[PDB]
Amino acid sequence: HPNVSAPPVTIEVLGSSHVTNSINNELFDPLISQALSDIPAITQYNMHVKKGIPVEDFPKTGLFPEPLNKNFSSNISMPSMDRFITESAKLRK
Amino acid sequence: KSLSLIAAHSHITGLGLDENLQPRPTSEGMVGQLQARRAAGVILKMVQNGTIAGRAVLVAGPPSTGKTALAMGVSQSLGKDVPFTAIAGSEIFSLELSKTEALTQAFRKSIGIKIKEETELIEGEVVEIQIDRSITGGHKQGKLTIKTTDMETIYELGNKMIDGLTKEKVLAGDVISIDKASGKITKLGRSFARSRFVQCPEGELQKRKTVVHTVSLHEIDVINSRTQGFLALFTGDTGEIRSEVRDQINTKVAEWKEEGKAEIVPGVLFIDEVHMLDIECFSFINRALEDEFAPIVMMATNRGVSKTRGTNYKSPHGLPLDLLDRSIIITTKSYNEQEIKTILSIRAQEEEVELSSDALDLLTKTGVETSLRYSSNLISVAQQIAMKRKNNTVEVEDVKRAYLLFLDSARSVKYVQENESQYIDDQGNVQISIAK
Amino acid sequence: SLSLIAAHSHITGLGLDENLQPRPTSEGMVGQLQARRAAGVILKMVQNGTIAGRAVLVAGPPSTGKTALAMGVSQSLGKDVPFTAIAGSEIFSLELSKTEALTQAFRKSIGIKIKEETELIEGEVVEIQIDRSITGGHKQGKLTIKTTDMETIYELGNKMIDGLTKEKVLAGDVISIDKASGKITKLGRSFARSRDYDAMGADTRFVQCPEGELQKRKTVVHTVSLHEIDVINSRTQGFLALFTGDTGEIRSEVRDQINTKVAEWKEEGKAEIVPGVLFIDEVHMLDIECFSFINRALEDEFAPIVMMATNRGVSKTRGTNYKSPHGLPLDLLDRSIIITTKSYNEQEIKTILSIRAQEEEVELSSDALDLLTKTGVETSLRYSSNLISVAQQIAMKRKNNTVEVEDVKRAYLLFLDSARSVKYVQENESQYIDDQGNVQISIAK
Amino acid sequence: VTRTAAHTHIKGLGLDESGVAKRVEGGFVGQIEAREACGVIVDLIKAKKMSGRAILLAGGPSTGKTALALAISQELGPKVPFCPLVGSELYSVEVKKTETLMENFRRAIGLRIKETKEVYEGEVTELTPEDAENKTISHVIVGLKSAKGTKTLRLDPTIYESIQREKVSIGDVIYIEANTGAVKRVGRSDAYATEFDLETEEYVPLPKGEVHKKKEIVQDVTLHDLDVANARPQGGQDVISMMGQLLKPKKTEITEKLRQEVNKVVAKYIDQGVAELIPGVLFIDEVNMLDIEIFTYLNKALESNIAPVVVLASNRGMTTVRGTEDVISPHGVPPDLIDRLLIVRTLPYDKDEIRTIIERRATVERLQVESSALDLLATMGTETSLRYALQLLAPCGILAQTSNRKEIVVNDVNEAKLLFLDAKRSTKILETSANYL
Amino acid sequence: VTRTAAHTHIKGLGLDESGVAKRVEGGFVGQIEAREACGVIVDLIKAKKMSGRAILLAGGPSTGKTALALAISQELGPKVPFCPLVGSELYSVEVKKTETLMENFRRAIGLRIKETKEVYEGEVTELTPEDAENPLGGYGKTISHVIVGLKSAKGTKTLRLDPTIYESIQREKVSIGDVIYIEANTGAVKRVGRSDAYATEFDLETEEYVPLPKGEVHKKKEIVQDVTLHDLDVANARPQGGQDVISMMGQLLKPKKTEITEKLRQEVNKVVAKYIDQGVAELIPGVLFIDEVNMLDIEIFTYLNKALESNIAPVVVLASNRGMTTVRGTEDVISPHGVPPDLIDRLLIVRTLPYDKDEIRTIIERRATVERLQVESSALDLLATMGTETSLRYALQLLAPCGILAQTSNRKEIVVNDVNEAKLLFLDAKRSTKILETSANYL
Amino acid sequence: PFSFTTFGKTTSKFTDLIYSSRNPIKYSLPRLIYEDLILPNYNNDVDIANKLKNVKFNIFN
Ligand SMILES: Nc1ncnc2c1ncn2[C@@H]1O[C@H](COP(=O)(O)OP(=O)(O)O)[C@@H](O)[C@H]1O
Ligand SMILES: Nc1ncnc2c1ncn2[C@@H]1O[C@H](COP(=O)(O)OP(=O)(O)O)[C@@H](O)[C@H]1O
Ligand SMILES: Nc1ncnc2c1ncn2[C@@H]1O[C@H](COP(=O)(O)OP(=O)(O)O)[C@@H](O)[C@H]1O
Ligand SMILES: Nc1ncnc2c1ncn2[C@@H]1O[C@H](COP(=O)(O)OP(=O)(O)O)[C@@H](O)[C@H]1O
Repeated sequence: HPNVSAPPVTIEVLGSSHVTNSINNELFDPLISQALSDIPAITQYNMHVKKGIPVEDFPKTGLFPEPLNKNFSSNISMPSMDRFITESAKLRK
Repeated sequence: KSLSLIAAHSHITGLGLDENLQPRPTSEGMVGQLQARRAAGVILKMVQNGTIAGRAVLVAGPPSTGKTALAMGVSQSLGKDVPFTAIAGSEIFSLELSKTEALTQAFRKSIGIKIKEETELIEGEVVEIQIDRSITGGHKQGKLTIKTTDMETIYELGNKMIDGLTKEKVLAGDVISIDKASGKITKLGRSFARSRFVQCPEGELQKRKTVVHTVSLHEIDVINSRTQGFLALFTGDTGEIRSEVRDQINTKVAEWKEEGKAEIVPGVLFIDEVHMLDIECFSFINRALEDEFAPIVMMATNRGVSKTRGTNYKSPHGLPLDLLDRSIIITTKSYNEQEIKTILSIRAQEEEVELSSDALDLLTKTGVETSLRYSSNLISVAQQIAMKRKNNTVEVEDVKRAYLLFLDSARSVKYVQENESQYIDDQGNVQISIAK
Repeated sequence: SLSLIAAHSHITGLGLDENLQPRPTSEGMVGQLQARRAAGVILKMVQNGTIAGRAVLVAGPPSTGKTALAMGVSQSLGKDVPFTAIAGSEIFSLELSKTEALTQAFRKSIGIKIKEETELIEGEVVEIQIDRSITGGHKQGKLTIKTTDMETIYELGNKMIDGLTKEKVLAGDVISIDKASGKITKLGRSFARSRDYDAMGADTRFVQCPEGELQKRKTVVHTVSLHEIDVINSRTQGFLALFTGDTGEIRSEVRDQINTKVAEWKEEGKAEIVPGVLFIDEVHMLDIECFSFINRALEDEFAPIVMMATNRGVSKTRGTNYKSPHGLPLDLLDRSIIITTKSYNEQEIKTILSIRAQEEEVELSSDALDLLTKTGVETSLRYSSNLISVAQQIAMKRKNNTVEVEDVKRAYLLFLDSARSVKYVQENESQYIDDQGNVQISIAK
Repeated sequence: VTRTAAHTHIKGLGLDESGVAKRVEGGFVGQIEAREACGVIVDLIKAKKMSGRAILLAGGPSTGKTALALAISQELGPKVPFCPLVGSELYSVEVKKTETLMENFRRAIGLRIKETKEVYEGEVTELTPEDAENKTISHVIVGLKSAKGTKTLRLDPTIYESIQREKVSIGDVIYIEANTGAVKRVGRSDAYATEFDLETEEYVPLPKGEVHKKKEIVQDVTLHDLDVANARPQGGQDVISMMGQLLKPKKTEITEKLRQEVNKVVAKYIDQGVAELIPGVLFIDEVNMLDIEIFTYLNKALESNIAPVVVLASNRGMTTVRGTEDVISPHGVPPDLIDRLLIVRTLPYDKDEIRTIIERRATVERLQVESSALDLLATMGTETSLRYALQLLAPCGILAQTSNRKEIVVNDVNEAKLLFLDAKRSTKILETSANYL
Repeated sequence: VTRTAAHTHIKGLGLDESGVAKRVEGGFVGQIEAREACGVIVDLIKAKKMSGRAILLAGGPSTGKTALALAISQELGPKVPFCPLVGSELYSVEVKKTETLMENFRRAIGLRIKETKEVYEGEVTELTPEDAENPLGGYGKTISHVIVGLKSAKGTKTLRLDPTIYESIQREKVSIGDVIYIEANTGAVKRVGRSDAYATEFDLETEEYVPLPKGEVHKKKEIVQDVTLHDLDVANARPQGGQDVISMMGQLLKPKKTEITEKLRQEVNKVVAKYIDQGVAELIPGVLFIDEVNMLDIEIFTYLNKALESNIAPVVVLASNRGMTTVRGTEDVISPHGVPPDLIDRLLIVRTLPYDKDEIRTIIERRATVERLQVESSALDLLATMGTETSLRYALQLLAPCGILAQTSNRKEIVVNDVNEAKLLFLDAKRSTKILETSANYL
Repeated sequence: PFSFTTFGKTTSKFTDLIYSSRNPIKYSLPRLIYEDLILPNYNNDVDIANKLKNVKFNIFN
């Protein structure tokens, strides 16, 4: 896992809401954010059946690449109870 | 302050000069080199005047004579918000940038644009926050009671203030700052509530704050290049910025100076070991010094009548004569016993090394026979030897032990030449066997 | 309209007869009768189109007209025939190897002619009435396309409606639809429906409403080079690499598949191979690897006729350490035929100078033409050709229309040739930077 | 207070209406023959007829080749394109050197396009979108208002899409360009500044002028600008992106097909009278740094129909050409290229015009120099070099100013000569000393 | 049992409390003055005060320079960052060599930070999104908020997530009944796995089953983290960890070294100095070791001259076998140890002497005991004579074939016949060169 | 990993969680550069030149 995880460098411009709007539209662009994610299934049922939106006019989703495992999905590692036994040779024996 | 351990030029706080540009014998961590320091003060006044553009100076001399010390003194006496770009000669041989493009970036990192602007800020200590939620949540209302040491007020918040205060969670007792136009809330910290800790700010909320920005021309070149974001200012993958962007930036900067909305701050581009550039970089420097938006270039070299890189002939200082025609040369000289002793005493005083007078005399004799840098390196290891014996003062025997344990250049050369069979020579021959 | 008067703009082709015999002065080409006859033989072989991969080396001293002969061949070749004129220095690149750059230069010089028939309905849209189907399949539409003269109603299918909703066409938009293939375009908005909106959009283009017949028949002849097909089939969206140039070392199997498909499209008759000429100017500036790849690449049936130009004598081949005639190895000269260009006498210099002065609209006097001819015989053709225009500007600064002897003498005094500059440098060698870098900027000692 | 560069004092070639160079005019003194030759060259450029003409300025160092090149640049004017370049700049690590040379060739051919700029500025009073389905909006009625009155506009759904992109509501001062279609939200008006006591809205004033403002502008582009405009491996130059794209675009070898298509489009626009073609100057200082391959491609590219006027500078003599081994050629330029050049010889100076150069540089930098100090500076310029005196002019002024004098005295010149060394004295110190100076 | 290498037998410098060196301790034999100088350097590093101090280990081949560098690294401990390097490793095809040298300079400087993490951990009980009223506007997303219920041990609370945090949730494929772990510092979500409150014998995806997390939801936990300055530089140069689309697409791009600018390094230094001034992090300077420093060319030495003068540069130790050798990348610059005199003036040369017969004998004995081999005294004496005759490394590397030949003949001891057979089977460099000189068809 | 972040942290019916991570490194840009070189303005020409280079002189028009 990496040692340091960092967001991009935030650019601040004092006294301008246009900079904040453009930065929020760039970092959180809804097309790219929707492409790297998925709509919830009950939400898809609500747009398709309840709201009558065809599936061809849905936003494109599910384009994020799959990881190797569930272990490779995130960099956070939980303290394993089975590891705790083998951390001490006295306790393992 | 920032991150600073004790370095080679930490004791130099600038140029020890008077109001008449006369160098004191010992001032601001610099001793000796009176003509070199006066010439550096003249160059510093050329930078501080700001009316002279594209002057190349060459600091030339023997090694360990203070060329980089002179450049550090100029940089320390320059002050803040004046761009000092110090690079080595090998830094511009890049794999993703051409050498002329890297030289252009180094040239334009040393010219700044000074813009002053006003911002309305609300910096205060939060008394309380109330927010009354709706039945469903379509509309949110709230009151923010804030105070300072002088004032105390209540604000009727809108929806966007409520969303920007719930995000970046502000409780009672927090000193915060709000920019009203950009909608940015910065938590300066917890106030003096006993229950980090920052004092309650002074009164007159919603104050005008004047911010003075110095932005280098390279940053505006990266910004105006629409294929380059400003993250390339940190990642470094600017990747050969086109010339037309630089022409638009030059015309915009000239019209900003004419309109009075901005000022131009010239700076210093220092090139340590300038002999390591090749001849095409020297030609590019020869043409690029003629620009109006060009800084003053200090170059340091120690080579004497050396072969110019990229060519097959030899030139003085490793530099061709068309470059030396465009430059005025500052010559640094060697040090005598007293200047070496004063430099060693200053270096010992900086590193909190208490040493005796005869130890200082022995270190001065070593730095006269061998080199100033060898004795200045020997000071710290002699101090470590001194505290190994639980002694707080460096004696003569500590310097003798440090001289015995760590060798200089001439002793290493002599010990290699006496036992040249044990080392690997130019032909790759070595006798690793010790017998027969 | 954009082209200015260049160094070879006066040449409209080889000045030959129907018997391949060169005229003394025709189509801007003067002299070089053996070279022009040989180049006419070369042109016929390209026009025959039945043999492939001949290497022709145009050799001679500089300023004799090797590149002039190549431009004469290219002008006599006519349009829609691939002529690729490249220099030898363009092969050395950074993301393409030398053999790959040579392959792209070879396959850019041979193409295929393809005939297309278009039934174009071009007009402004008045109304699109959509018959909304209950099941949604086969959505019928009524297109009211309209010219200046007359207007019909067209029936529209479901994929037609999907194409007309993929791009945003409304009433008052000028579109043309192909009947045979169903191609869709949007030329923009008509000028009659242009004043209805106070501000135009980002992609809004204003075009004139077409007149005449609503549906027109047209036959379009497309000349597509083999390199174009390689770049198209190399990538998913390969047409951008045809213009940006980042093709990036197209693999071999694409090229064999495209060659076999070109052969079968030829044998079923929907395309015909048009060979052309690849002209490498200054071919001595190539590596020995490039020469070996040229030697093997000339033996393919999809290979153009290669004309190479060299002004070198017995010079060192690049990439090796030995000298060779023309700067070319002996196995390359083995698979080649050499056209030799000779120097010009006084009459040919005078005729070429008069033609170049007539091309630049400069009225030369007879004594000025004689002085320029004497300078051309003494120094060089190109020096007098460059002197003509600056003498014209000198005479125009003197409020004169034609040039005289004094204008040519002033241009000779102001601008130096090679020999005079060599003499001035050799007389004062301390003032210039030597090969060892030494110079004397100081004027006194 | 304006800064002073090395070529600030030169404003032109200093010629009269007959082309004869006045001796001291336009920041020049002496060098009359090369100035007259450069005047003939700029007359040839102003004729706007020739293509691929090449002139080489050959002379010693500190003689005024670059001075004559910038004098040509001021004589032509800012309308004519001028591309200054070094021979070292063609060696790029992203694209090949012939492509860089051809890009700099296309950078020196410009276009003037007359255009209109029409701007609607002010606060939105009404924003009513009319749908008229055939879900999809037909148009939008937008009412802008400034201090001189209000104005109503009908806008297409593309501008409505751009308006809803900017989060424009009722009461926001916005900016609309009628020709481009760009929508920029300036911010909320102060008439709605007291709806809440604290909110993230930026409250800007109402525009004092009219809502609709129209003016005439001229666009000065180059052929290289139009080349790189439609040759992008990753497109999207239209969208405003402060942050960079995820994949860095690299310089690529632009094919001749794009050049011919751009030329066809430009010729079609010129034939309509919209655009005007301005041939310009590509100046290459230190042309001896060019590789022999770049010289060969220069030989090929000087015969193009759209090539500009190329001005080369060199200070070498009988020198080996770069990239070769035994080609001794004048000025480091191979003899095949030299046959296509016109050579302008640049002469050295003597004491009197060196003195006038020194006094002109002193007058431009606003320094008062005494007459005997000027004579000492001229003698030092004849002894060491001219640029040594020209670069020691400003330390003399600083040493005079630190002694509270506005006049440079002889003692200031002696002090500046003592503090700063020329090349010859430093070479003598280098030769006499042993341990690396 | 244990796998051994060339420097396994060395546990440290092996000095007294006064800095003097015992002759045979710490896995070291001889080199008393070199070990004492290395101990003085180790104390200088432990002072944590100086910057850019540089020494040079000079000596012949097989004299123990890398042994002394490993002893310095072992005596400093695992907390002090030690960066071993070869002079050939700085030549990278992705980025310039000076950037690689600066990256290793920042890699040798360490930082120990206490970090407070705000954590929402627990088992997902309900996960219901609230849909947007206009899903196809193109400006928002299909949902507005997501209500998620989490229960820990003795605690239950519900969270209203914005669509970014829910996107981070659903990219971990979080369903009902999953114990999860949301880190509020970055928005990163860890799916711990299925809760053991339900049946755990009916899954097919080899999942782990975890209990409910102890304590309340929304904890604040303190973690001690050891990073380097290069880690911060490469994290800020290539941003990953945020939930914005730039961080997420930069996760998926191919990693590539870039020329990290001085502006980013100065900003990282400012943030680290702010962390120190709040008393939450401490700076641990370390060692950059460059073995075979002769492989560097003149440009890396020139950049080293500038980089050693920085106020953040680590302690740099170098090794070289060369004598009076020309510097790489130059033509006529003859210099000691292949290091130019501009860098030699900034150095402190530590000499290393060759060994005697008895020192070689006890080095062979210690290498035999660390490899679990039994050698007879006569065979040990023959190994010592072979080491003095051919080379020390040839005598050390012949011990394992001797053990193989001993265990082949069902013996635990190494007899003289075994070392004679290993001498016959395997050749040193001198005998191989003598075969090369007396052969025809280029052996 | 060590989170190089500044975010909304509690100093100490539902409680909402909003993504609020920011880099500690802040780049300050003046309003003049953004409003005169990037944004369209009446005295600027970025929209006109952008339409001229991207639409009017596009070779795929
Ligand atoms: N005049 C001086 N005053 C104070 N310190 C000096 C002086 N000259 C040199 N030094 C110190 O000596 C050390 C080596 O000098 P340096 O600047 O490296 O000279 P050079 O760059 O010419 O080799 C530096 O750490 C510098 O601080
Ligand atoms: N036969 C010819 N007829 C007309 N012009 C010629 C002829 N030969 C040469 N020229 C002129 O001489 C100039 C230089 O000739 P060029 O084609 O460059 O010869 P080379 O390629 O051998 O150097 C050209 O600009 C061309 O106009
Ligand atoms: N004839 C002249 N009159 C006035 N100033 C001159 C003249 N010639 C040269 N200079 C000045 O001398 C300086 C150096 O000359 P420059 O053109 O750089 O030499 P080079 O031709 O070697 O490039 C320039 O700043 C220029 O202003
Ligand atoms: N003083 C010593 N005591 C014990 N073993 C040593 C000693 N010096 C060297 N060695 C051994 O000799 C071998 C060669 O040492 P090394 O430092 O790798 O070579 P070099 O000195 O040429 O860099 C190492 O495996 C090491 O274990």
